[PDB]
Amino acid sequence: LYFQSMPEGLEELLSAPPPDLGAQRRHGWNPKDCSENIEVKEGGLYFERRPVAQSTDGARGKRGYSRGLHAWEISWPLEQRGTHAVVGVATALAPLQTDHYAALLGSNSESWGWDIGRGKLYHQSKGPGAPQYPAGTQGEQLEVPERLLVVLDMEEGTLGYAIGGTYLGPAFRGLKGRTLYPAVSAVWGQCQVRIRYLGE
Amino acid sequence: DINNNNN
Repeated sequence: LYFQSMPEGLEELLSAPPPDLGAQRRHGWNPKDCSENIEVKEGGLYFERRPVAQSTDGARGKRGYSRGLHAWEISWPLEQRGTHAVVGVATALAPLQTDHYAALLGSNSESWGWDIGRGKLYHQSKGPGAPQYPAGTQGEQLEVPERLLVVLDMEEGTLGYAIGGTYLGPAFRGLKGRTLYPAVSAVWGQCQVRIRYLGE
Repeated sequence: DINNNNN
């Protein structure tokens, strides 16, 4: 159970003075690596998805991580999530667009995400039946507030999340040897999704 | 539409 399982150094990372806006931009959304329907704003700190019907649209972070601890806060208003809002990571090979509404992040071998609307985990996931996260809720869905932390531990090869400062356990394992970028996939017209890189 | 998109 939960925080007993945090990556090494996570408390320290979070307690330190946060990266300045320069560091946040360098690790933020990549205008050169996002859906053609997404506009990156403030040099990486957030993106806005154009109101294009029958489209799911993703973005990757500018920086891919293969070693060490990496955590960033995602801020995504609850009224701007729509039918499919997924938060996680992707390799460089994961698709960033499809032409219908779907859980695009985690629907293939190149991406891993949490459906913050339904509480399910998607990796290589096509049909119904994806697992619930976090565990230990007796099957009860945990609602995800506006802000959540995404925590990638490339020393252990895990991805996990935190709400309200509380780490919810590893969601995915077996990530070592890969180069992984912050990622989301979104369907809501004019949604604004913010990324705040915290280290390391 | 359902996702605040213009059809």
